[PDB]
Amino acid sequence: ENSLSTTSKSKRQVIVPVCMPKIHYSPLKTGLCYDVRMRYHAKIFTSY
Amino acid sequence: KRLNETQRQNQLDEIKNSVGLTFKKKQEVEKSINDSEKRLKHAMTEST
Repeated sequence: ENSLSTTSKSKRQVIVPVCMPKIHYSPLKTGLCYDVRMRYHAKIFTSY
Repeated sequence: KRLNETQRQNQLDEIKNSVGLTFKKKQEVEKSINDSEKRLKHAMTEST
């Protein structure tokens, strides 16, 4: 369609090589603490 | 050990729930048996 139509019939040269993404947040997961042994402590219903 | 632990802890939970349930049902039938006894008193005055 367009005549702007970039004509370059050659192999290009690598300009910026692929690197590991420089992000400090979220390749990790979320920490979660759980234990049935903190359901441990129970009351003694004594009044009635 | 935590398998058996969590089974016993859910068991304990269901137990406490059930004690609530039985005392609840008993506490509600108290007023019923009280009114029933009052109509019985009325019925005995009727007999007399």
